[PDB]
Amino acid sequence: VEFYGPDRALWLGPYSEGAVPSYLTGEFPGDYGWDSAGLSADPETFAANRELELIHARWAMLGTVGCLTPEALEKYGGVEFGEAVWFKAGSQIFAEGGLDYLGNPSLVHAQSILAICWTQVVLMGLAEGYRCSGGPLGEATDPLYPGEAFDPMGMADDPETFAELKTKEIKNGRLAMFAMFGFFVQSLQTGKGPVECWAEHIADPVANNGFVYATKFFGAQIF
Amino acid sequence: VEFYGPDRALWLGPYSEGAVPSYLTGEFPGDYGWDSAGLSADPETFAANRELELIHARWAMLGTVGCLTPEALEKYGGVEFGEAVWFKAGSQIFAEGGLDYLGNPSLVHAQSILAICWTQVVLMGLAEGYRCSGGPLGEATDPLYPGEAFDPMGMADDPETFAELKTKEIKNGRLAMFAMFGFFVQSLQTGKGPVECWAEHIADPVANNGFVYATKFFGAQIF
Amino acid sequence: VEFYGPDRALWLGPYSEGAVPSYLTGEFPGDYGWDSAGLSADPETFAANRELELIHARWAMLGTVGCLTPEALEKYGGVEFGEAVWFKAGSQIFAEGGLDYLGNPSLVHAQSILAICWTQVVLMGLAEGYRCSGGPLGEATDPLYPGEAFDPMGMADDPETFAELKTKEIKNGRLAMFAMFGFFVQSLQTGKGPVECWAEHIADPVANNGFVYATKFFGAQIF
Ligand code: CHL
Ligand code: CHL
Ligand code: CHL
Ligand SMILES: CC(=C/C=C/C(C)=C/C=C/C=C(C)/C=C/C=C(\C)C=C=C1C(C)(C)C[C@H](O)C[C@@]1(C)O)/C=C/[C@@]12O[C@]1(C)C[C@@H](O)CC2(C)C
Ligand SMILES: CC1=C[C@H](O)CC(C)(C)[C@H]1/C=C/C(C)=C/C=C/C(C)=C/C=C/C=C(C)/C=C/C=C(\CO)C(=O)CC1=C(C)C[C@@H](O)CC1(C)C
Ligand SMILES: CC1=C[C@H](O)CC(C)(C)[C@H]1/C=C/C(C)=C/C=C/C(C)=C/C=C/C=C(C)/C=C/C=C(\CO)C(=O)CC1=C(C)C[C@@H](O)CC1(C)C
Ligand SMILES: CC1=C[C@H](O)CC(C)(C)[C@H]1/C=C/C(C)=C/C=C/C(C)=C/C=C/C=C(C)/C=C/C=C(\CO)C(=O)CC1=C(C)C[C@@H](O)CC1(C)C
Ligand SMILES: CC1=C[C@H](O)CC(C)(C)[C@H]1/C=C/C(C)=C/C=C/C(C)=C/C=C/C=C(C)/C=C/C=C(\CO)C(=O)CC1=C(C)C[C@@H](O)CC1(C)C
Ligand SMILES: CC1=C[C@H](O)CC(C)(C)[C@H]1/C=C/C(C)=C/C=C/C(C)=C/C=C/C=C(C)/C=C/C=C(\CO)C(=O)CC1=C(C)C[C@@H](O)CC1(C)C
Ligand SMILES: CC1=C[C@H](O)CC(C)(C)[C@H]1/C=C/C(C)=C/C=C/C(C)=C/C=C/C=C(C)/C=C/C=C(\CO)C(=O)CC1=C(C)C[C@@H](O)CC1(C)C
Repeated sequence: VEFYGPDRALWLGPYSEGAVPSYLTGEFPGDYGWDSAGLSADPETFAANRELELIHARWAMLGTVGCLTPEALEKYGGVEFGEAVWFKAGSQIFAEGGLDYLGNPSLVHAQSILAICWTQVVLMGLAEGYRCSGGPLGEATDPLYPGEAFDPMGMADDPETFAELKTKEIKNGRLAMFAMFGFFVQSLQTGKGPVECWAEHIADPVANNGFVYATKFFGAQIF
Repeated sequence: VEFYGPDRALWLGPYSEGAVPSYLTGEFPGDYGWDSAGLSADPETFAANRELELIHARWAMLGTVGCLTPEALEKYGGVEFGEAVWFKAGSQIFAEGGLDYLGNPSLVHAQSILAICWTQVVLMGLAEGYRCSGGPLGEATDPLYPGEAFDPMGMADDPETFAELKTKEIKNGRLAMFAMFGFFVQSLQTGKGPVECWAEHIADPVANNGFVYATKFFGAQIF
Repeated sequence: VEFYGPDRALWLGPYSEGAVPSYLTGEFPGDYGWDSAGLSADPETFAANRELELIHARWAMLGTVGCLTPEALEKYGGVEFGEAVWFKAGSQIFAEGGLDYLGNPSLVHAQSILAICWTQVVLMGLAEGYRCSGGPLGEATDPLYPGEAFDPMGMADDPETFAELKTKEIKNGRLAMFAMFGFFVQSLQTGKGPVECWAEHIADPVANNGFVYATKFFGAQIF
């Protein structure tokens, strides 16, 4: 009634009349009528874009927590990681002693980047092949909402709550994608992790805003 | 007869027979039949691309004058700006004494970048909402040519002259967009403003061409 | 039977059922059913994309040989080029003595970058105009397979062998495009030519892999 149908919520709010393409009829989750570039005029291209958006969104929602958790644990929990900041976490594998999980030498204790890379290649290749075509966990009936084995708690057994939860999922996913783009740009510009940036903004908001580093083009002092 | 219809002017000149997509029938302004990438084969995507092109073009036409005027005034008019070149003009707000207009400390005299940014956010948000949906100045009857309040002098009251003026507008806009891409690349490469670059090419054209800085990839001396 | 039709080869192999768009019916060469982004849903956009892919592929097939040949000749043949590595070959024109072909001062012996650039502009403009619309060498009956003057040996006179050779061409071209992207990224990251990189990987594969330079973002040590 508010996120589906003709009377739904739109991206420009009260100024959305005429900013909504005719092919965005509020049928799919997250339909705020924002296709100003006309990249989803074709229904098949629209479906491909929806799948890409939802997959990017779920990956970004995992990534926000994965980038905040080690740095937050180091700053406020006392855990001594090798590199808590997310953009330096990969370089842990080259450090002496390897990549210890939670800073504990008896956990994971990875030492070879090649083994990690190729194990991930194999596992993720199988996983994405199953995503596209089905596998051990079931058949890919829906490209985005397979359910069954991926809804063990049965939170989507009811169609209206299913639609509401799809709206919530796509909205939190778009927020997390926005936050991950923010993480990328903040790492490029400030050179410090998101937790450090947040702790600095709340300390002196006026003097520690984003325009302090505005003279750099994504970290490059060109001028 | 020359910029509309089947006998119009095409992008490859005499070698255009067979390089013109069938959906570019010379109906809309600036139709030189250049869609080699097939990005406007969908009519709705074509309309979205036309709107994007015209808005980008009008912004670039404003930008050409906006980037040339302060630097030209400083170089040949004697006006003492804080930062005349366009790519350093933003940094004036961080300088001591703020951002004075025309170098006069009694004009504008901006001192806070947050105030500028958020005032612009509010004003431009309202302005673009009006562009999409209409507002105080009228109704968005046409996404690109609203007329009425935006044609006060009535220069588009004649359909033939209206089409000719639309062709002139789109051509000057494409030229301005090309020039602004040039401004961006020249700022990245040479590191000096467009007026300085122009004054240098006209001094020693052979020795001060664009290949002097060809060893830098958009300013970065990678190799 | 294996690269055309319904029983052809697919991009995800055994996990391709449901990963193939309905509009990729295995009619055109190189149809592995990989359009996950839905950029070729429109048939006209599909044709434009096929033309772009084949042209990029032929250019990359030329480019791989053109980038490997001078460096390989310098390393294993003894030819003394001014700059054997492909990403520095352009800067030979600025060196003292100009650009000598094969290092011989009696071959080409180019001295002006402007003459090279503008001669190439004229010649390539005429050549691409002919490609689009036909010219001295024939008429552009097909955008990608004109034949006639461009098949002098008559290797495409049999439709079955013609289809097989089209598949071979598109596959070798896609491999060459992949390799040219590899050349770009390796030049950005390592800073040395592809032949040097290959000679280093085969010397100490474990210690001279691609993760040694993983801390740099396309050559920039941002962190
Ligand atoms: C009534 C006014 C209203 C306005 C003006 C907007 C406007 C917007 N909404 Mg929106 N909304 C509004 C009401 C509402 N919205 C929403 C729900 C949503 C959603 C869910 C989303 C939006 C999004 C957007 C944005 C999409 C367009 C865009 O990206 O422009 C921005 C383009 C610009 C050019 C602005 C730049 C201005 C700024 C000063 C730039 C400064 C640049 C740097 C200083 C220098 C540049 C650096 C260079 C060198 C690289 C836009 C800001 C989307 C979004 O947030 O995407 C980002 C989005 O997902 N809205 C609701 C609830 C129903 C509203 C209720 O009233
Ligand atoms: C008869 C020959 C004729 C030819 C060959 C062209 C060709 C062109 N016209 Mg055109 N026109 C011609 C006659 C006419 N035109 C027009 C009206 C127009 C218009 C309005 C427009 C064109 C545009 C174009 C360009 C579009 C394609 C392109 O972008 O290629 C360029 C692609 C290349 C790969 C060329 C690069 C060659 C160069 C040597 C590159 C060197 C690279 C660097 C040195 C190194 C690379 C750096 C790396 C590291 C990043 C192209 C140059 C469009 C344009 O200007 O866009 C740019 C455009 O808007 N034409 C008219 C009037 C009716 C003609 C009349 O006869
Ligand atoms: C059975 C398993 C099987 C799997 C899983 C694949 C999977 C793939 N095939 Mg494929 N194939 C498979 C069987 C077969 N293929 C083919 C014939 C082909 C062809 C002709 C082609 C493919 C291509 C592809 C790739 C296209 C999707 C992609 O780009 O993902 C990759 C996306 C990722 C996100 C993977 C990244 C993982 C990696 C660990 C990333 C590491 C990141 C860095 C370390 C850090 C990031 C840097 C940052 C900072 C920028 C993909 C790897 C295409 C290709 O090669 O494109 C590249 C292609 O042209 N296949 C045949 C013959 C019929 C098969 C037979 O069984
Ligand atoms: C990528 C590439 C492109 C070459 C393009 C050429 C040659 C274009 C010619 C382009 C040629 C062009 C346009 C010719 C045009 C000729 C004309 C119009 C002839 C004619 C006439 C007229 C005048 C009487 C007029 C009448 O009305 C019609 C006609 C027909 O009678 C080359 C790559 C390499 O050369 C390097 C750089 C280095 C090497 O080591 C390796 C290789 C690979 C060889
Ligand atoms: C709508 C619309 C309409 C118009 O008409 C046209 C239009 C404007 C174009 C269009 C709009 C479209 C828009 C806005 C596009 C925006 C896209 C964005 C921002 C996408 C963002 C994606 C971000 C992702 C996936 C992040 C993943 C992170 C990971 C991986 O999971 C890790 O963190 C993994 C990780 C972790 C967890 C710990 C670290 O230490 C190490 C690493 C590996 C980094
Ligand atoms: C209306 C409404 C009603 C509902 O009831 C609820 C609701 C929906 C919530 C609500 C809606 C809310 C709406 C629409 C509000 C819109 C907000 C907007 C547009 C604000 C945007 C602000 C823009 C900013 C600060 C950009 C600053 C750039 C910096 C600083 O860091 C750079 O340095 C730039 C820079 C430079 C110079 C160098 C580059 O290399 C890197 C970068 C970072 C890009
Ligand atoms: C046709 C076609 C067919 C094929 O099939 C596929 C295809 C090839 C893709 C396709 C072709 C498409 C092509 C060629 C694309 C080209 C796009 C280009 C160059 C767009 C350029 C746009 C540039 C703009 C808006 C400039 C704005 C500047 C401003 C803002 O107004 C200021 O200056 C503002 C300003 C001023 C005034 C003072 C300064 O101090 C500070 C700042 C803030 C910078
Ligand atoms: C026919 C006709 C008839 C009508 O009656 C009237 C008409 C329509 C007018 C007329 C039509 C006219 C036509 C078609 C002409 C076409 C003109 C063309 C294609 C000219 C192109 C010239 C290309 C140039 C100079 C590029 C140089 C690159 C540099 C130098 O600066 C870099 O350093 C490269 C570089 C490097 C190496 C590092 C990167 O990081 C940055 C960059 C800058 C990219
Ligand atoms: C399929 C698909 C489905 C999804 O749904 C969406 C999707 C994922 C997007 C989509 C996938 C598409 C993909 C993977 C895109 C990839 C594109 C790539 C890698 C294109 C690469 C092209 C590279 C080229 C032309 C190289 C030419 C080199 C030259 C010039 O000939 C020289 O070397 C010239 C040269 C030589 C020879 C000597 C040197 O000294 C000097 C220079 C001038 C450099
Ligand atoms: C199944 C099958 C059956 C048929 O019968 C035959 C068949 C078809 C052949 C066969 C099919 C084969 C298949 C599917 C295999 C698939 C293989 C894959 C996915 C390989 C992936 C490996 C990924 C790698 C190494 C990435 C490493 C990144 C580096 C290292 O250099 C960076 O430093 C990353 C980096 C960083 C950190 C900074 C950036 O600035 C620059 C870069 C380089 C991006």
